[PDB]
Amino acid sequence: QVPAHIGIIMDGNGRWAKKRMQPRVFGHKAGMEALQTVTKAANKLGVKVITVYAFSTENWTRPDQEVKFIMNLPVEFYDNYVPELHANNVKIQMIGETDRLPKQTFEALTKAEELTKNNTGLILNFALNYGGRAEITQALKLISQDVLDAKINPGDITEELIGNYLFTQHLPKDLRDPDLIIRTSGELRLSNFLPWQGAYSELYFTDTLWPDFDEAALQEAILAYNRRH
Amino acid sequence: GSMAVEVEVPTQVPAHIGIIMDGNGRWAKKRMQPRVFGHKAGMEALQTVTKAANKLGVKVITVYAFSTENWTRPDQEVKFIMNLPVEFYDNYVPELHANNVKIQMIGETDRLPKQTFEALTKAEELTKNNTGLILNFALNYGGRAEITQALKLISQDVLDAKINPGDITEELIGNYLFTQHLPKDLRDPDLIIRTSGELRLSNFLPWQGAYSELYFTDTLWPDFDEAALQEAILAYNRRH
Ligand SMILES: Cc1onc(-c2ccccc2Cl)c1C(=O)Nc1ccc(C(C)C)cc1
Ligand SMILES: Cc1onc(-c2ccccc2Cl)c1C(=O)Nc1ccc(C(C)C)cc1
Repeated sequence: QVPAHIGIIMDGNGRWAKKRMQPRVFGHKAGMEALQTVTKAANKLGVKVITVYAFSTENWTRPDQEVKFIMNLPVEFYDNYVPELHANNVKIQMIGETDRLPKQTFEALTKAEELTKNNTGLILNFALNYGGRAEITQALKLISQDVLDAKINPGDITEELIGNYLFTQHLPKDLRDPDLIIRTSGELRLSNFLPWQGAYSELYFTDTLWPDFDEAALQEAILAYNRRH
Repeated sequence: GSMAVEVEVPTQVPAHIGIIMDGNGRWAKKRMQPRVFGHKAGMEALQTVTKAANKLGVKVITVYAFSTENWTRPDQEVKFIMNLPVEFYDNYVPELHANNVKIQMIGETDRLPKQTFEALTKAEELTKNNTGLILNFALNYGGRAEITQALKLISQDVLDAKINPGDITEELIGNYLFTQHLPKDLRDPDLIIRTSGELRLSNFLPWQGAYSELYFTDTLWPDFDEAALQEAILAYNRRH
């Protein structure tokens, strides 16, 4: 009675900070608290995957001081969240052009992956330096190279093959596509998040800002989802 | 205690609108009519919306007329749907042409019945010089299948040394999608409307619609009129 894979666009961190007379960066720290709550609660509820839109390709255009702060969050606050998620049997993974992340950020995410790699509970999947069209492009580029290198023929080119070349290929086969996509902070649009995988997803929009998105809010999103069927 | 006064307010009209025309069958069944009666009523709604959007300054309307999954519906229902542009051509096309509307289609349109394809081709050829709104029918269309065929064509061009794999970019992919014949700055919908209360993605323009505004209404497609389109444009204006 729960969606197996939930995609989340965690909007409203800056707006939340602003409403509280705090610098925008504080909102992103508060967003980590909300994700911790949602990840733990979704794991208890039976959700298999959460893919979060943690950092888009367009987020690099934000002020340098803001990007640096955001990139430092898994580095500085690793001990505050990761051991607890691991104790909760949560598996941490990432998708995106993650090689372009600062050395320390990549190291912090890799350390968290390696720690939780044997965990059998919910997969918390971070979309980092991620863009949907860029993901499809790199898949379509690789398939072309494989075709040119005779590893596959052009008759092998199918929707199923494309799915195996997307960043989501490492998720179990039946769990690659989100059943539900949640978007907070009232924006009614996808912003290049999982365009291929989310082509049939149910969509849930809330005016609730991401740092305020808790267990009760996730239970509402799940309740609405089950009412769609 | 209030007074009715008109105000001059600047509103941005979306250049390209995508529409998933859901609720034809629900509309007909509600009126104790067979589902097929609803699809005929859907033609009336599209005529109203197309003419009104053309006057409003909308450049493109891409409608989800027939998906790849719609072939699974009962044979007599599919046959009736396929016959609509064949039998009712004179009822809509000359009027759209008189309104300077350009008719186009996207999808695996070679798989359409001979008569259907002929009726759509006749409408394309008639309106090909028209400079107003482009009414673009997505027929035998699936988003993932569209992306797949674009790769099938791209890999073959790499193999034939027409392009190298380093030429593979987002811009190139856009030139291989079914929407390639729309002017380059108009290929992507600015707004996607979905009627009949479903809040879901249905494999409609996944690449092109990646940044679109989304508008959902409980209004059934045959009941979607000018006032309803104006509300959707109104909603689009109040976004980020
Ligand atoms: C909540 C939460 O639970 N665990 C993490 C985590 C995951 C991997 C490494 C370190 C941490 Cl703190 C985590 C979290 O919010 N991580 C996070 C925070 C910010 C970013 C930036 C790089 C966009 C990336 C990951
Ligand atoms: C409104 C409207 O205005 N003109 C058409 C039209 C467009 C092309 C050919 C013939 C017609 Cl009647 C039209 C319309 O509803 N066309 C239509 C209706 C149904 C179908 C089926 C095959 C899905 C395909 C096209």
